[PDB]
Amino acid sequence: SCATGPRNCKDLLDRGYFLSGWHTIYLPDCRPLTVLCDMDTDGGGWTVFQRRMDGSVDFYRDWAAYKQGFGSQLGEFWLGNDNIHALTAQGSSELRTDLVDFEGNHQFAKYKSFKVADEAEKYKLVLGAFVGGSAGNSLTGHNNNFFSTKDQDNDVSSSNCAEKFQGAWWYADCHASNLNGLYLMGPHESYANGINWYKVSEMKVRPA
Ligand SMILES: [Ca+2]
Repeated sequence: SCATGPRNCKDLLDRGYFLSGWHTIYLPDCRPLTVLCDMDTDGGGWTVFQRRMDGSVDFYRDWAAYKQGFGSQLGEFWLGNDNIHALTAQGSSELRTDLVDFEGNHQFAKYKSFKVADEAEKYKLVLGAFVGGSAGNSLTGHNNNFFSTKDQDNDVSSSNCAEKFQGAWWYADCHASNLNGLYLMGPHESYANGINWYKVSEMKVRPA
């Protein structure tokens, strides 16, 4: 039960769960949640809240969908903004992004602290300093921005960033598209495949 169950993937690693995969954790209000643990990357104990790999799941979804979460444990998913808030509520948390391009090259980015506020604060992003990574720093000008979806424009642009990129994100100005954008499905031989920060994305969190 909640009293003796784990709170996140770090707890699970401590209890001797050394393989990546889906496990039950208990949120701070004791709601059980099935989450994806990354037990291999950068010491392990990461809870994965976004994963894309093939563009099979539609990410151009409304506020309610992003709030609750959507997709498949067997594939691509967004864990849900209520859930991401719950995971980053207690204590301090670190963010990691892992990316794979179409030629098999692995890249990454790491951030000191990562919090998303509750729905009353439009799931505002509270992001710490870029700690480093080969993928580069793309979430630099995103700190303090509200979350935006197609039906809820909370950006600081005259346009609807979510519509214009076709995905939901903590948009400010929208000069480029993000990890939740269109997953291009063009000829296998061309550049017009994947997403921008390109074949694979994973966003994940761990106690700092
Ligand atoms: Ca706008």
